[PDB]
Amino acid sequence: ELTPDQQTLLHFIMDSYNKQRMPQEITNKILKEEFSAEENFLILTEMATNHVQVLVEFTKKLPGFQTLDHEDQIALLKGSAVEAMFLRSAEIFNSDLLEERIRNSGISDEYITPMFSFYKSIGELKMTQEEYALLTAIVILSPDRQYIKDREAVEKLQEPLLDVLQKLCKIHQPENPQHFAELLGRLTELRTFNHHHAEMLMSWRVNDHKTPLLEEIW
Amino acid sequence: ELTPDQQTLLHFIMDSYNKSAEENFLILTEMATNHVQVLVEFTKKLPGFQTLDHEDQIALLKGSAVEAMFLRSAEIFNKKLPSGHSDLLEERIRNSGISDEYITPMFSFYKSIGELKMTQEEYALLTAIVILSPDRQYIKDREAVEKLQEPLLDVLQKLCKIHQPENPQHFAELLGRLTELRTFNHHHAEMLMSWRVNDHKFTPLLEEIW
Ligand SMILES: CN(C)c1cc(Cl)c(C(=O)N(Cc2ccccc2)c2ccc(O)c(C(C)(C)C)c2)c(Cl)c1
Ligand SMILES: CN(C)c1cc(Cl)c(C(=O)N(Cc2ccccc2)c2ccc(O)c(C(C)(C)C)c2)c(Cl)c1
Repeated sequence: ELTPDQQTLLHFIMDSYNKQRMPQEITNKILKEEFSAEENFLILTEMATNHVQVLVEFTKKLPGFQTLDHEDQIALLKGSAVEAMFLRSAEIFNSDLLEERIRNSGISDEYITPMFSFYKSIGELKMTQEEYALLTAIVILSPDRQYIKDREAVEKLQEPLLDVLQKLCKIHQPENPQHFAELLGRLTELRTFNHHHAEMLMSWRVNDHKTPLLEEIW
Repeated sequence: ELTPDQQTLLHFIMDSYNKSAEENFLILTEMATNHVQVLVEFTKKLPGFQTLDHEDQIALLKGSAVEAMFLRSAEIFNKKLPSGHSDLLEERIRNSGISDEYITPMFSFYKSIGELKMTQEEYALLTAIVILSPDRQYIKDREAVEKLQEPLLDVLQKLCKIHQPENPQHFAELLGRLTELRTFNHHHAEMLMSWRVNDHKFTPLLEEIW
């Protein structure tokens, strides 16, 4: 069912979605480091710091994103970043040590409980990598973010991706005509989450340089 | 009373020296992040430091960093910034999730060294003297380090006689504060020393440089 052009759109979304790569140093810390509230927080925030970078990269490569007005590009990424990070974080769980660090990191259950139920609801959907990648592009190119001067130009970028995802939900899950709707339902659900804690964190950058002090590069 | 050569040393050292709970924790670790960088640049400028063998340079800075950081935190804390009378930094510390285990001795040390009415020159010389401690683990040439440390102790002991001649205890009190820092538990600070925290809140996310 995909067209050649639909195949190519999908191809370039997958290459840029892959190429995401979490340094082994970060993933090794999860098992090996001390478990204490401060170390746990610094490890989760270092991972999230890697995710923001990957997210911003992925956004800049999205098909047509660079064609948009520069002030609207800023506003689109500002509006979408929290929900896109939430979606990313789910992929990381779907790790038993990672959860125990999250549950003793000083972060309030106010924010941990909704996220963990969200992860379960995502695992139930049996999402392919192709489906994560498309849904991430879709949440990012949302034409209704605040502060967008030209909503129709963002609609033009989003709509081809919505078409491709819908065709993929038909092919891969013919017995479930409600698969596509249920994917979009997860994005609807993220918009209802409390974004305030994530917005407070979104500008912070945490990196472990545990290289001799004397040889460190600033 | 300082010799011309001692004045040359002092002015050089001074020129080199003059270069929610989660949210409070990030702010404090960002400040400390800046302090490590300053401390490392100051160390590289110490007279003679670059002439030491490379492994002894690494050993000195590694073995002395915690103490030098604690001394820098005392200098900042007692300045009560930005006003000279603000309790903001103390309030952030008390609500940052850091345990009383680590806060209590730091506060006790800030009060103790605060009563000595430290000058910047005293801080700069005491930092240099901490870093050039010849007795650290893993130093091969202890005698060369001791030779670098000695003229700084000499300048500092003179500065104490010049500026506090009625308080002959003053140099001894400075050395006793260094023994306190050496004896404090370093485990928490060693855990934090390699972490680097910065708030990139001045650009939109799209324009941030990675
Ligand atoms: C840029 N920084 C330092 C951020 C830190 C966090 Cl915790 C978050 C954040 O709120 N979360 C959501 C979350 C998930 C699980 C429990 C509490 C909060 C976030 C976003 C991406 C992530 O990879 C993670 C981790 C915990 C899975 C690393 C967390 C974000 Cl958005 C940014
Ligand atoms: C490189 N990083 C992120 C460090 C963080 C801290 Cl809290 C510390 C640290 O242990 N202290 C000591 C301390 C002071 C007050 C309460 C608890 C612990 C440290 C070192 C330099 C500092 O500037 C600070 C602050 C609290 C004054 C920012 C703290 C160190 Cl050494 C390094």
